Formats: sequence, C-alpha cells, structure tokens
Amino acid sequence: REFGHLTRMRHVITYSLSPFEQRAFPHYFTKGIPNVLRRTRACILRVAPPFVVFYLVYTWGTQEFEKSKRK
Amino acid sequence: LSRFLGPRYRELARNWIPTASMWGAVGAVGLVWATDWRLILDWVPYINGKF
Amino acid sequence: TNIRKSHPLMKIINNAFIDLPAPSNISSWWNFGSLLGICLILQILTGLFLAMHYTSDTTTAFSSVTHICRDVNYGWVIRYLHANGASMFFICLFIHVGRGLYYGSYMFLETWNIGVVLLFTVMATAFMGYVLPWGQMSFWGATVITNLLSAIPYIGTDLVEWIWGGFSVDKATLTRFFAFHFILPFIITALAAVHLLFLHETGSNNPTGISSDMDKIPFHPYYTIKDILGALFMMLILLILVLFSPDLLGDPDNYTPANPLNTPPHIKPEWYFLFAYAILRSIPNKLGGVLALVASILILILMPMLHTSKQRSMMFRPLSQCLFWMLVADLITLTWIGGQPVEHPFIIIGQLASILYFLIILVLMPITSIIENNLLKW
Amino acid sequence: IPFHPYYTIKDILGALFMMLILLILVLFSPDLLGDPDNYTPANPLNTPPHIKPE
Amino acid sequence: AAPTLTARLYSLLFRRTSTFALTIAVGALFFERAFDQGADAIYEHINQGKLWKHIKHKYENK
Amino acid sequence: DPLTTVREQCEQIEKCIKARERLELCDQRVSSRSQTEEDCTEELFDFLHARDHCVAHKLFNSLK
Amino acid sequence: TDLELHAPSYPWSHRGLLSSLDHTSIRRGFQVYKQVCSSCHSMDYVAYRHLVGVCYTEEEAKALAEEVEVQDGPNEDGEMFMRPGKLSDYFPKPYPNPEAARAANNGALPPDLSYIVRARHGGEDYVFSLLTGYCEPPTGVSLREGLYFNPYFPGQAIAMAPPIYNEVLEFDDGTPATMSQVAKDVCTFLRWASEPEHDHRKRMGLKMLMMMGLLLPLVYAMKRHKWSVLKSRKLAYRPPK
Amino acid sequence: HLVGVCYTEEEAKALAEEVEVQDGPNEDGEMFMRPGKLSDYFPKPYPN
Amino acid sequence: AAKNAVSQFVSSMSASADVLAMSKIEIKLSDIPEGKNMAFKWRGKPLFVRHRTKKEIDQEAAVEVSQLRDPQHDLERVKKPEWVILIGVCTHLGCVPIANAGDFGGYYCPCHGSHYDASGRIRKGPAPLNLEVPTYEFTSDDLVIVG
Amino acid sequence: AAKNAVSQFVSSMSASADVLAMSKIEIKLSDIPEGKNMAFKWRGKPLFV
Ligand code: HEC
Ligand code: HEM
Ligand code: HEM
Ligand SMILES: Cc1cccc(-n2nnn(C)c2=O)c1COc1ccn(-c2ccc(Cl)cc2)n1
Ligand SMILES: Cc1cccc(-n2nnn(C)c2=O)c1COc1ccn(-c2ccc(Cl)cc2)n1
Ligand SMILES: Cc1cccc(-n2nnn(C)c2=O)c1COc1ccn(-c2ccc(Cl)cc2)n1
Ligand code: FES
Repeated sequence: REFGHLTRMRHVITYSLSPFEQRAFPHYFTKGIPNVLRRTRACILRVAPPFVVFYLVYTWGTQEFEKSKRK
Repeated sequence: LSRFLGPRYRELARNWIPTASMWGAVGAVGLVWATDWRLILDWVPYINGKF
Repeated sequence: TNIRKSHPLMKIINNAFIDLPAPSNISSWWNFGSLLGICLILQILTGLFLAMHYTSDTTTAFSSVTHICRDVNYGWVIRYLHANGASMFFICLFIHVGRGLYYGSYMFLETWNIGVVLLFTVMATAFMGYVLPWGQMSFWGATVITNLLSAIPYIGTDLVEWIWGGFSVDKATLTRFFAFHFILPFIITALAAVHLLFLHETGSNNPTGISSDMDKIPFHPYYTIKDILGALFMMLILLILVLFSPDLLGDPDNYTPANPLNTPPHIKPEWYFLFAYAILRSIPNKLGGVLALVASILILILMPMLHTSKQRSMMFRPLSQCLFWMLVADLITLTWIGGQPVEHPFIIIGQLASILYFLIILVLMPITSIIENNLLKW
Repeated sequence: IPFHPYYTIKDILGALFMMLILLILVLFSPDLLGDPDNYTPANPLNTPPHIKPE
Repeated sequence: AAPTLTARLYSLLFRRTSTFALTIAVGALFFERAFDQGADAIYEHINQGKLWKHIKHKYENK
Repeated sequence: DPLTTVREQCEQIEKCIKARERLELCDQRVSSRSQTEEDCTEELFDFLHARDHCVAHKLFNSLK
Repeated sequence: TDLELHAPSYPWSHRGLLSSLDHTSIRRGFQVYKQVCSSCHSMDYVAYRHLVGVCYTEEEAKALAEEVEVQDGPNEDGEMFMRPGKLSDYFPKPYPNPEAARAANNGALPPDLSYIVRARHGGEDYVFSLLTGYCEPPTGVSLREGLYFNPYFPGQAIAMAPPIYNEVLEFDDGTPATMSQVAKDVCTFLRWASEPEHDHRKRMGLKMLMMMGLLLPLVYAMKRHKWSVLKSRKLAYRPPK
Repeated sequence: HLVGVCYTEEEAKALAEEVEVQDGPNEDGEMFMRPGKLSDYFPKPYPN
Repeated sequence: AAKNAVSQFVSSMSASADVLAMSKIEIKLSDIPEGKNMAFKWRGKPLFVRHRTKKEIDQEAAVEVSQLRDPQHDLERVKKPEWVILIGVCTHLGCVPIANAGDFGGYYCPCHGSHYDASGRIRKGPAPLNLEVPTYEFTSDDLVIVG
Repeated sequence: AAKNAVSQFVSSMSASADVLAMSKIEIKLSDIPEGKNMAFKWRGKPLFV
C-alpha cells in the first residue's frame, strides 16, 4: 500500500493555500461555541441517561446500608 | 447458520477425530512431564520419576 | 538516491512512521495507543531503579520500601511515579479497548486477538507487584486469590503450593512473585510489536468505518506532531498526582506491615481490579468464581463472531451506541460495589449487574444489530 | 542452495558439540580457568602476590 | 504591511529536520534562574515565616 | 482551656439542642429494668458529630 | 451493633496546595513526643539526624542525643559497651525486644508511630480527634478494668490511659501548654514523621507548572501551522456531461 | 552439613551439645546461654 | 532437552528447601507457657503449639454435631487429647486473631464479628470449611516433629 | 524541560543521606596509649594513626 497504488479516481480537483497566507485563528469563539453546542445536543441523548441510572442506584444503595445499622 | 453443516465437513470430521484424539491425548500425557504432575506419575508405576 | 527510501535501516522507519498512508479524519481517540507505549517505557525505567533496592523477604520487605522513601535520593519521587504510573496505564487501556469496540476495529482479527492476550498479561503483572510491598492489603489479597486457584479440580491444589515457594509465607515465598513480575513486562513489549505488524496489512480504521484509500495523507508531519501534543498533556496530569496528591489513589492499610495476628477492617483492591472482584463474590462457590472471572476477559474473542450488522462502525448506528454506554455505566457500578462490605444491598446489586454484563455482549447486542438491518432495508 | 535443510541441521550439530565441551568444564574442573586469590575476601589491609586478570 | 514587520527566524532556527531532534541538545539552556524567579518567589511568599531559614536567626547567634 | 470555652458555646447551637435533648430521654430508660442490652452509644454519636464540626471551624485561631 | 464516628476536618496550616508545615510547630511537637510518649510508644523510622535543618540546629540536636545512652555491640575489653547517643540514632524503644509488652499494657500492644498518620483513614485529623475527645462510659455500656470509652476508636474500648491533660509539660518558648496546644504539636510532628518530603514536593510541583505554561502553547501552535493546509482546502467534481 | 557425610543425625545433634553458645536477647533476662541446635556454624576462637 | 532442561529446574523454588533442618526435624522446647500462645517463624503463619495440661477436655465433647457446620473433631486427628497444633490460615480470608480473647475461650475475629474456637472450629459465617490440617507423625518421647 | 529528566540523573547515583553525614568527618581523637599504633578500618581507602 504505497501512494500511487491505493485506488482509482477520475474528475476531482483540489485547491489549497499556503500556511503563510493564512491567519492562525479565523473564527474562534463566534463559530466555536455554536459548533460545540451542535455536537452536544446530538450525543447527550445516547451518553447521559445510562449514567443517571447508576446515580439512582448509588443514592438508594447507601440509603439502605445506613438504615441497615440503626432503627 | 447454514455455512457450516452438511455432508462435507462432518466426513472431513470422520478422518478428523483420530487426529483430534491423538492431538488430545498428546496434550493429555504430554503435560505431565513438564510441570511435575505427581497425581498421574502414580498410574504407570514403571517410570521412576524423582530418584 | 533519496536516502530515506534506500537505506536498510531507514526504509523500515520510513515505511512505518514517515511515509505511511493514514486516513485524514483520525480523531483524538487514536492517540491512546501511543500513550500506552509511553506508559509502558516509563514503568520499565522506574521499575529498574526500584529493583536495585528491594529485598524479597517477608521479614525485611516492608522496610526495604520505606528505605527508598526516607533514605535514597529521589526515592520518594520515583516510588510514587511507579504506583501512579500504573493507574495511568490502566485508564489508557480501558479507553483503548472501548475505542476498538465502538468503531468496529475488531474486524482486524489477527490484531484484535493479540490484544486480548495483552489484556491478560497486563492484569497479571499488576497483581504480582502489589503483593511485593507486603502490607495488610498485600497479604490478604494474595490469600483470596490462591483460594480461588486451589479449586481447579485436577491441577489446582499443587499449583498454589508452587507459587508460595512450597510453604505458606517466608523468604522464598516472595521470590516467585518477584520473578514473574520482573519478566512479564518484557513479554508485553514483544507482543505489542507483533500487534502492529498485523495492523500494517490494512492500515487504520477511521470513525466512519468506510474505507479511505482515496483520501490518505502521510503520517509525518500530521500525526507525529499531533501525538507529541497528546503525550505532553499526559505527563502534565501524571506529574500533578505525583507532586500534589501522591496518596490519592492508594490505600492507608498497606502502610501497616504484614501480620496475620491482626486483621484489617476491609479487603479492598486497587480501583482497576474492583470490577473483577465484584464478580468473584457474586457467585457463592470457589469454582463458579474462577470461571466467571476468566469469562469476563475471554468474552472479547467472541466479538468478531457476534457482529450481525451491515455496517462496521457505530457512528451511524444510534440504537447500538445506546447500548454501548449501558455497558460503560455497568463497569462503573461494578467498581463501586467491588469496594463495599458484603452486606444486604451490596449483593443484590452485585449479582444483577454481573448478569447484565454478559447479557449485553452475548445476547442484546446481536439482536439489535439485526433490527437495524431490517429498518435500513438491509 | 536453500538454508533449510542444509544449514539448519549442520548448525544444530555444532551447537551440541559446544554444550558437550562446556559441560565438561562445569562438571569435571570448574576452577580450571579462574584464580584462587578471588577466594580471599576483599581487604586493602593485606596485599596479593600478583595482579592477574582473566 | 501593517502586521509584524520584524526578522524571520525560520531561515535558520527549527527549519532543520536535524534541529527537530537537536533541541534536546542544542536547545537545552538559558532558563534556570529566570525560573528561580516565580518558583522561589511565590513559594516563599505564601510560606511567610514558616520555613527553616525564616526562623533560624533566633537560634543562630547564642 | 481554649477547648472548654470553644466546646461550651458550640453546644449552644440549635442543632445540638436537638442532638442531646433525646440523650437523657433514652438515658432514663436503660437502668429502669435490670436485664436489657440497649446501649446509649448512638445518641451520643449524634451529639458528638454535631458538636465536633462547629468546634473545628472556630478553634485553630485561638491557639498558637 | 454500634457504629463508626468520623473525624471532623480541621483547617490545618498545611492543608493548602502550595502550603507548608509550620516548622516551629514541629519543634514544639518533638518535645511532646519526647516527654509524654516515648515511654509507651516508639519511632524506629526517624533518627536524630533527620531534624537538623527542620526543627533544631546541628549543634542543638547533637546535645539532645546525649541525654540517653544506648547499648552497642561487642568488642574487646568488654561484652556490651555503653556509650552516649550519636546522630545515627533511631529513637529508642520503650520496651526493648518486647515479647509481650502487654504485661505492661493489659493485653494490648501499642503500635509504632512512624506511619500512624499515613496508615489511618482520617490522617493526622484522626489523631487530633482521638486525644481531645475522651469520655467516660455511657449508659448500658460495660467496660473491662483496663479499658476506657473512646468514641473515636472502632471497638470504642481502648487500652491507653489518656496521655495529655492541662500542662503535662512546659515549652521552651513560653506558649501556654493547654490540652489543645500539645495535641496540635504532635499532629504537626506526626505528619512530618510519616511524610518528610511534604515541603520539597509542593515547590517542585511549582517548577513544572511554570514550565508547562511555556511548553504547551508552543507545541499547539506548531500543530495549527501544519494542519492549516488541510483545514482550508476546497474540492470539486467535474464529470463529462 | 555433616549428616549424610560423616555422622548420622544423632552423633550430630549430640555433637552440637558439647558447647554452649551465646544467642540473642530476650525478655525475663538477657544474654541467655544455649547449647548447639544444629543450625550452628563452628565456634569462633576469638571475639574480634 | 525436556527431561534434563525443564524436569530439573523447579527444585530451587519448590517444596525442596533452603536449610536442611528447619522445622520438620527441629525438636521443640517448652518456650510456651500454658495459658496463651504467641507467634512462630516458619511453615508460614504461627502454628500455635498447645499444652492444655488436662484442659480443653469436656469443652471438646460438650457441644455435639447437629448445628455444627463441619464434622471434624479432635478425637482422631490428634491421638491423645492433651495435644494439638494450629494453623495460621482461615478458610476464606487468612484470619487469626490476637490470642486469648473471647467469651467461651476461643478467638476474637474483629473483621466481621466472626468467632473461632481454640482447637479450630467455627460458630459463625461466612466460613465454608473449618481450619485445615498440619502434617505430622508423632513418634518419640518429647521431640516434636511436624513435617 | 529536556534536562529535567537527565540533569537529575548524574547527581542521582552519588549517594544520599547515610553517607555524607558521617563519611564527611569522623572525629577519633584521644584513642591510643603511647608506644603502639592502631589501624582505622574506615575512610573508604584506609587511614592509620
Ligand atoms: C501509658 C500508656 C500510653 C501513653 C502515655 C500513650 N499511649 Fe498511645 N497507646 C497505648 C496503648 C496500650 C495502645 C493500644 C490501644 C489498643 O490497642 O487498645 C495505644 C495506641 C495509640 C494509637 C492507635 C489508636 C488506634 O486507633 O489504633 C495512637 C494514634 C496513639 N496511641 C497515640 C498516642 C499519643 C499521641 C500519645 C501521647 C502524646 C500516646 N499515645 C501516649 C498506650 C499509651
Ligand atoms: C500493551 C498494550 C497495547 C499496546 C502498546 C497497543 C498499541 C497499539 C498502537 C500503537 C496502536 C496504533 C494506534 C491506535 O490506533 O491507537 C494500536 C491499535 C489497535 N489496538 Fe492496541 N495496544 C495494546 C493493547 C490492546 C488491546 C488490549 C486491544 C483490544 C482488546 C487492542 C486492540 C487494538 C486495535 C483493534 C487497534 C487498531 C484500531 C484501529 O485502527 O481502529 N490493543 N494498538
Ligand atoms: C509493565 C507494567 C508494570 C506494572 C503495571 C507494575 C505494577 C506495579 C505495582 C502496582 C507495584 C506496587 C507498587 C506499590 O504498591 O507501592 C509494583 C511494584 C514493584 N515493581 Fe512494578 N509494574 C510494572 C513493571 C515493572 C518492571 C518492568 C519492574 C522491574 C524491572 C518492576 C519492578 C517492581 C518492583 C521492584 C516493585 C517493588 C515494590 C515497590 O517498589 O513498591 N515493575 N509494580
Ligand atoms: C506503525 C503503524 C502501523 C499501522 C498503523 C499505524 N497508525 N496508528 N495510527 N495511525 C493514524 C496510523 O496510521 C501505525 C503507527 O503507529 C503509531 C502510533 C503513534 N505513532 C508515533 C507517533 C509519534 C512518533 Cl514521533 C512516532 C510514532 N505511531
Ligand atoms: C482481592 C485483593 C485485595 C487486595 C488487593 C488486591 N490486589 N492485588 N493486586 N492489586 C493491584 C490489587 O489490588 C486484590 C486482588 O484483586 C483482584 C481481583 C481480580 N484480580 C485479578 C484479575 C486478573 C488477574 Cl490475571 C489477576 C488478578 N485481582
Ligand atoms: C587489571 C585486572 C586485574 C584483575 C582482574 C581484572 N579483570 N577485570 N575484569 N576481568 C574479567 C578481569 O579479569 C583486571 C582488568 O584487566 C583488564 C585489562 C584490560 N581490561 C579492559 C579492556 C577493555 C575494557 Cl572496555 C574494559 C577493561 N581489563
Ligand atoms: S474470620 Fe474473617 S469473617 Fe470469619
């Protein structure tokens, strides 16, 4: 797998600019937080509700162990 | 699945089995001379194991 | 006449690290494989200094460890690097396994199978080294393990008699726990070079699962600089724990010397063995515990055979990743239960969550990959 | 010619001839090559008659 | 024009593939008592009167 | 005696007026009958825990 | 049946992230170890040469080892010589070679105190709440003849008589030796005992936090330089119509 | 090291008992004498 | 290459020892006053040797087999009833207590309120077995050979 | 930062605390009654009197 042996492609053009013709940070916090808020609204409905099921077992699991030693 | 069963692989398993057994009894009796299994050196008493 | 392409040594470096075709959209989760090779070289250098001053003798071993922390120059910073540089190895290892499970990377079958061998040899090396300080947690963790190793019906009772040196606990007892602990990290190294000889046949996977032979970039300069940035961010967080709270992760009871005439209030392993200890105590038998222990690490080899989806990665599979984080939130529950007393609530939770670890991998995952195929019209 | 079988068997014959001569010296004269003065413990208050390396 | 109009130190420093690995050796100086400031200045400011050299003058001269 | 001036007023919190008020409501009940195994350790633990926190916030400035 | 009591957190002068141990409080804390304990307890991990530069001067601690004479090994002209203490002197044992110190202690061995703060759940915070929270046994609670009711002991029955009260000794600098002053001093001495590198590590953890504020922004800007070629590129697909 | 070489084990337990050595410290006294216990290297002719 | 390379090199770290006469042929003294028993050096944990001196008798046979978890009594293991030696292991954890603490005359295990007996049986849980056996052949007059 | 691993490395193996406290100087005056000489089995290299 070397570079001129990977695939076969036709009719595609690429334009690129030098690293010395570009400023370092084009859009940092005017575009940064509406892009992160898009990726947070997507994958927090798959990640977070499994971890609140651990929480309700933890808070119930140390409210039975502390009534297991008293009256 | 249906990739695996038929009249081919199990008749390739027919002459396999003697191979499997003498691949298994190789592993059975071969393990006992390396790790000093004293519970199976008793069963054939002709081999003086440790002095 | 490019010397980077024709020199016998330099060709191998150029093919593997410089001119290698790499996908262009590789994210931050591909950095933790080189962080495992950083954590491994650090534990080998720090461990060779600690071996020059240690004495394996059950009378003089707790005192050999205090001698480096109070007399030897830099001995307090090198010892607490080692105890904390093994917690960093294990946090990088669990992120690395969860990456390859999420993006379907187990389809590189020869690469994935050597990985499951690396997960056993790492978990066994960190066990032999924790018994070596010889305190009240080092003694009462080794006699819990060897009880579950003399329950194997045909080899079990003569095997624990060999590792203890033929006796219970004397000078020639810790000589065999120390010898296997010196040797196995140099076998983890050789198994990691064979690990990357099999990844070179296909190159890397990418977050989309789709092949990427149209859109390759070279590895240097794009990922030689992105990995260096991640390795310096790791040494920042590591040296925060050595110099600001070096006793945050350990246990105080291992500062009491080993004496069977007294008894500790609890038995508690390190944080990274607590999921495997909540499964031993969940089965009330010494045979169904040593079998449910090894089934929790050997179940990774069935992951290539249980895949029934048309797609490789979980990026476009939203019901399959809803079950990926139920599996992560269940190894958290098995880590909290694993450091509790064996009482009323901590056993109904310890066994209803040792079941759910096996029901998700073996049953609930392959059935949900089929419902996804049926809704995409295959 | 190929290396196997012609030099995989010729090297094995030479390696067993080496372990013969080696174990002759371990089991019949293991102090033939060394020096007796290294059986006196290290003490600068006394002096050996000669200085001799291996 | 308006941006920095100073000298360019990439026709000498760093540009060398060698320097990428020589600034463990040739770039390994100049900054140890420039950071005996800060380090030995804010440590001995929060720790006012608590260290040994802040109190030893009592039991120095008899 | 920086203790017993700090200790004294720290049981004049309206949280320690609850934790010791039931201590002699259970102290009078054990020695009534001659054969019972009810200890009074628990309402002492509620009182000491509620007293020793308020002592901790107020004591280290009076000393050294 | 009964339960566990947890020690309240005190605002120590070393419970900060860049803070030190008060070295005059460790000076007064060795005296309270010298004269209140060290008759029932030991410290076989701390010598006299470890306090020079910490509490006492080397002249000040040379004459402080002299006070006790330790048996040394055999020689000519005698069998067990007696000589005064040098600076190579671990703090001498209270019942030496004690087969059963319990004979002096009612069936209970008093522990070594070299790591008593590092080997307890609550640290020197537990040792302060132990000595200054003694009580007398409450109702329904029995007692043995050599056991006292300590609420911060797990069995709540400890075989140590209360070792400190108001003015067990008087300090060499005029601080009023009340019950709390002598206790605080041996929880600042007993933290330096189990953790002698406590001050050297909080300053070495400052000589790298100012080196990652330099080095880390300067590899991140080498990274954004190279990746800007790829981050700005454009693509077009032009097939024949 | 002599049992199996020169003497039987009796003739060697009883040969260690010919001399009484100085073993370590103790409670209920000090410098207590003890005969040979067969874990005994051959006695020193001089103290130092 | 198997019967002389691998079959040789276990015996440095096996049941074959380091010192010839360690505890198996070492005859033991009366360094034990009757009343309490304190620690030893080899065979791992303290193998607490016992001089009941006409004691422990009756205590043995007063409670019978019914609720007792393990049928293992000192009528047959030790041969005459002024004689026992103990083990420093447990059946689940590896627990022996500070000696002579209890109500009946046994052991004060302060881990989980468990309670053990002097000659090695258990009232409580979660101990599956009772405390295991040392290897001995008592033959001669006063010389103690365990091993 | 690149010396921080290795400038702590050469001064590491010169020994730490059990050594320069006493092998610095060992005062051994008023030893001998007159007419016969002793040997000091210390000082690394030996030293006489
Ligand atoms: C005359 C006896 C005596 C004196 C004086 C004494 N102790 Fe002790 N100490 C004991 C005994 C006995 C124990 C063991 C108690 C037990 O195990 O029940 C003990 C144990 C301890 C423990 C461990 C408690 C635990 O929970 O494990 C600490 C901490 C301690 N002592 C601190 C001190 C301090 C601090 C002083 C003096 C400033 C001191 N001791 C002086 C007899 C004494
Ligand atoms: C000592 C332990 C290990 C080391 C040093 C190591 C090293 C590496 C390295 C350097 C890479 C390439 C970079 C990357 O993709 O992150 C890699 C990839 C990979 N590793 Fe590991 N690894 C170890 C353990 C494991 C384990 C335990 C598993 C799985 C059970 C595993 C499975 C994989 C897979 C599947 C890949 C390729 C992933 C992909 O390209 O998508 N490895 N490993
Ligand atoms: C490769 C991964 C390794 C891991 C995960 C690991 C883990 C550990 C752990 C957890 C301890 C206990 C430390 C403590 O509790 O204080 C330890 C101790 C020790 N290890 Fe390692 N180790 C590794 C490699 C090595 C190597 C390669 C060596 C020797 C060359 C080594 C030698 C030692 C020594 C001598 C101790 C002595 C006890 C001590 O210092 O605490 N280790 N190891
Ligand atoms: C050898 C091999 C084979 C197949 C794939 C891959 N790989 N891994 N990830 N990606 C995107 C890949 O192409 C590799 C490279 O393995 C890695 C991972 C880190 N480094 C590394 C980083 C910095 C420096 Cl200075 C030196 C090495 N090398
Ligand atoms: C019980 C107990 C108590 C105290 C300390 C320790 N322990 N021992 N070493 N370390 C780091 C500890 O925390 C333990 C052992 O806990 C476990 C649980 C499962 N393993 C295990 C899994 C796989 C393999 Cl291959 C080897 C061991 N070990
Ligand atoms: C003088 C003397 C006396 C007694 C023993 C020994 N000696 N030390 N080791 N061994 C095996 C000995 O015999 C010696 C050293 O003799 C020599 C001579 C030249 N080298 C030498 C050459 C290259 C290199 Cl790189 C290092 C050393 N050593
Ligand atoms: S002896 Fe430990 S709980 Fe039984």
